[PDB]
Amino acid sequence: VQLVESGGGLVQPGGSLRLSCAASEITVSSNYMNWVRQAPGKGLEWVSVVYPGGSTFYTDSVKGRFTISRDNSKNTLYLQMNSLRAEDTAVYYCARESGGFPLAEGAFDIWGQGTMVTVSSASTKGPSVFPLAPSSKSTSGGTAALGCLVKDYFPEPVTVSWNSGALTSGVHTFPAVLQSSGLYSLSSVVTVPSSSLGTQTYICNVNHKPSNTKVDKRVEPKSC
Amino acid sequence: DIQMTQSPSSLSASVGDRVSITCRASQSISTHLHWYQQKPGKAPKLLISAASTLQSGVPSRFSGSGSGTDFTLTITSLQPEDFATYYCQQSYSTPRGLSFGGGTKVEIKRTVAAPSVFIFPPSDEQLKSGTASVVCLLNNFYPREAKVQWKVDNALQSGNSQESVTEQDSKDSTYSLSSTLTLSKADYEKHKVYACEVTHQGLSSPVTKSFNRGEC
Amino acid sequence: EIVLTQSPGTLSLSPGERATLSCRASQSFDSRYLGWYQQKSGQAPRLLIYGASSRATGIPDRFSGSGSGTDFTLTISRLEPEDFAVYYCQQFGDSPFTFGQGTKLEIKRTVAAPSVFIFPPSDEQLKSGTASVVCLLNNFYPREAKVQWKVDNALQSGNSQESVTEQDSKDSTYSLSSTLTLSKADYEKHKVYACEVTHQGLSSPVTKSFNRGEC
Amino acid sequence: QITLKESGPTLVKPTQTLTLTCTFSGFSLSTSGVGVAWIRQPPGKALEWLALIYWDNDKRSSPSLNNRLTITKDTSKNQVVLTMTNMDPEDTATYYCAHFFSHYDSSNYYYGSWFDPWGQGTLVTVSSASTKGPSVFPLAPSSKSTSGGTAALGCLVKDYFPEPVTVSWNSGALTSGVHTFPAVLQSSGLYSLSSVVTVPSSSLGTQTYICNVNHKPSNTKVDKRVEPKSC
Amino acid sequence: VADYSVLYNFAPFFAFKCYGVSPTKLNDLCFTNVYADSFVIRGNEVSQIAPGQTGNIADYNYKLPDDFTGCVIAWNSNKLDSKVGGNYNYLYRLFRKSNLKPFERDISTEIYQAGNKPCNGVAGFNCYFPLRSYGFRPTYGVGHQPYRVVVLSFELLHAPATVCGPKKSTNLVKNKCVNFNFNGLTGTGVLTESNK
Ligand SMILES: *[C@@H]1O[C@H](CO)[C@@H](O)[C@H](O)[C@H]1NC(C)=O
Repeated sequence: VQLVESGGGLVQPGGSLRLSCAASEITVSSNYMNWVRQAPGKGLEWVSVVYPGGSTFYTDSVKGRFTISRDNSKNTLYLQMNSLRAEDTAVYYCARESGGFPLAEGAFDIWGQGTMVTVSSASTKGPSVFPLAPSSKSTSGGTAALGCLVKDYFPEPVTVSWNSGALTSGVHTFPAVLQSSGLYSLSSVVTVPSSSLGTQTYICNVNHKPSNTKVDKRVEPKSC
Repeated sequence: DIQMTQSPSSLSASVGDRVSITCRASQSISTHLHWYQQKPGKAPKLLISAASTLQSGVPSRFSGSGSGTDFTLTITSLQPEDFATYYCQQSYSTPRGLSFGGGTKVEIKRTVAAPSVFIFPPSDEQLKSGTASVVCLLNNFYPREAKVQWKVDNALQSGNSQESVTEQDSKDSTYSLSSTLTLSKADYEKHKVYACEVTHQGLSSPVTKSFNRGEC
Repeated sequence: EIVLTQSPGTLSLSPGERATLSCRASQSFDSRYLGWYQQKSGQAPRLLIYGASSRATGIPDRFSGSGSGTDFTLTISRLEPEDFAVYYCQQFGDSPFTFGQGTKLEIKRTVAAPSVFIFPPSDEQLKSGTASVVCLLNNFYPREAKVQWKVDNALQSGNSQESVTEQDSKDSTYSLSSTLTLSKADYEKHKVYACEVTHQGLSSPVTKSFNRGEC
Repeated sequence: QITLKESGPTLVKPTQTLTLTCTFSGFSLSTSGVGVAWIRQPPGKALEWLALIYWDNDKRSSPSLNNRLTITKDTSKNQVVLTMTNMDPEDTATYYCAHFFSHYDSSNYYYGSWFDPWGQGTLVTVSSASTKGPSVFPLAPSSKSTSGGTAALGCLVKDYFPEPVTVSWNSGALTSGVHTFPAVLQSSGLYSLSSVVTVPSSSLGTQTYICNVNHKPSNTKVDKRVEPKSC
Repeated sequence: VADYSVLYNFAPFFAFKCYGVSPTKLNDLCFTNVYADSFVIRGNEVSQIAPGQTGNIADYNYKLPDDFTGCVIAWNSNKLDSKVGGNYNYLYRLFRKSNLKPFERDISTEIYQAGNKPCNGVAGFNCYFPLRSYGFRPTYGVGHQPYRVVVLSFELLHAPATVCGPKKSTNLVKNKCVNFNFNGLTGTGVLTESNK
């Protein structure tokens, strides 16, 4: 059995999109098929269901706005969304209802891998990389920390690596966050001893795939 | 309109400890609630069906019980890769009223780790564009709860700080905290010394970390 | 299955004051499915409270009960010696319908040492081929009292039995009988049979002996 | 006020099947909410319900004993038949049949459900043995002059079946300080008990002690004399 | 003769909804046939019993015609169908392949083969029994408590009508100019004893 998602992506507010969930070992036109909402970092949220017969129900928030469909040509689930708004950024899941060997109803036994759908007009562009050097000190216990701050990029995924991924020890990669401008920002810090501040060389690779941007920045400790 | 509260909201317990979550709904749900397991970054997986029945191929440690308006899910031997989120979902209003509980993240338990706190003033290159980002960094602390106070000329700041926490590390079971203040060029030139004050359970007293633009 | 648990196992309180018992449930279920039942020794159980929150038919206002989820409790305020009975908490939630384990309520008393007496097997029982010696503990409180059998200062085991009679309704006392049954081969290979009682009221062990041959 | 009565063969051999009659009066088995419940109680152990029949001929069996248990009802005769097979000596217990009802008020809110007061019940015992006349043996007081003016004597009952056995002393003229110990089963599938009266050591030489034990199943009315005996 | 006055004398009628025709009208016109359809459902699904409605019971178990004539009488029966330990004798079709035409019966008890793999008597994994049994426990809420429903459907075809409510008769007044209606013969006059 499998429920694979397809058609997700990023769209401006007020747009239209189609989601297709291909099903294997289970019949869309004979089972209880549910479209579920899940925000990044938040909890779940059921949206819509289609009964085996063909009758459909929608959650109160999106009543009159989503269109759920069953496709016998490819035993797939279709979802039509229009007039997209800023709250429509989340992962959608195609789930099977009334599943499980003991035959217990009310349950989402089988969950799809889920697809991203992000609705914003952030005008996808490149990043902005800023070094953060360790504070001017002698040793401070042999513990210095440097890092790269990525600011004003859109959209995810972005990748930050140290020394082509060879410098991973003691590396904290803060998950990205959203500002009021629709852009994104994260921090990536790495700790090295204060003695090693001036001995080894340090590089920082910031790759933005959707905008096709590569940045190499040398983070070098600064004095005062 | 079926509202579920899950207790505890966060349940930190070491491996092999018998843990027990409770879910409470407003109006009676009886047996029409189910327990699912979702990993961070993975789709949910069903664990407890019929509010009492274990699934097929699932370990026998899990046990779903409770009835009326209080429901319980207990894991007798929480093995190391069980640290996920658990959700309680009612099916009483299964036509339209499908709602979920908050969900409890299970986090690996370690000794108290004292964070290291560092100051990152904005680079001059970033100042050249009119944006100044000041970072307070806290590393290797446990538990997750920690407090940062942004002092500008011995005055507290709020409502304009971007705060992020990294997922629990797989080696030292610790956390990572980044607090960011973004200000305009005139605001950055309007003050001299900026500091971040840190309060954590691994620190007996809150610690100040300060820096001056005139000095550096 | 949902397991119930009465607490404590045996409650000892004098008539007049408030007596309170607890009943806890392994699993959760609604309040209305628990019932408090009352039964006397060798007597049919009688319905005390239905729903565990509303009095049954004809129940005096002294009886009361309250609880939620998996923890209920029952209380009797003005209890009389005849009201001292066994109370059970039983679930109506799901089959099987199981009661409590039974908690005995007894009248408190000053700790009194039991009078201890001996009873050798009679001659007719000796001629029967199997003998039984019985020694009696009388007029003691509480019921528990440790009893030992010995034959020429040898710890006998596995061949003795104990019988306890219900609490006396007059002096709040008890009676215990220790019976040791033997065959002729073991009966006629020693001299003295003794039984030892230890009790709260007895500051020291009390062993009493008798020789079959001399008496 | 409803009358409940239970009947059936009190002596049944092991690994066999027995049938129990329950008769009820004051209510009929054609009313909504009415049920008949069959319950077993081991001697000294916790209560344990077994079976239920509703007014609509729908029956509930205990999941631990539903294999060999049947309960049936007869509204016309106010009759209940409980058939239970494959008894074993441990099934020596007390059997009861009682009423089940529930309470509703103006919305059927179900203000709980209860049992009515139970019937008399029947002490049903299981044993692969033969009826044996009880043997009475005198337990005489030890030879003592005063001993504080306190002494004890009695009669021990052995080798009887089944329970109970009735004991009387001095034709009912001696019931002060008398302990009638409950019956004790020995290791050979056979029972024992005693009846002990406490009398002063100064009352031994003036009062004769006679004990009468009556055992209807064995039809034994045994009178035994207990006298003080000297060493 | 169908006296509907016995309807109101019955239970409180948690739902008593009449479609198209009014309750005060159906005691006047005279139908040719009546169908009384009785069953037991949950309180949540009582609204599902209506012309042109959707839901589990509306789709697969009992579908009213879009021009249904008559009405629905539902009332709680928590006194009867509530049993301790759950009453597991009231079933309903949870799985179905299609939607029933109005006033249709689906009593087939087979394994629902809703997956690619057939069952043919094997109730394993993707092999479900469509009949789920209600709990109807006494402690269940109003939505999940058992409710009895009777749907009355009326047929007024070209065949002669033989089912309709009773007709009242007054006293008998003689030797006075009155207006009379004798079995539909309507006139005015003075009624007198006769020897015809
Ligand atoms: C039968 O139904 C009528 C309806 O009016 C009601 O008056 C009567 O009480 C009912 N009888 C029984 C035995 O329920």
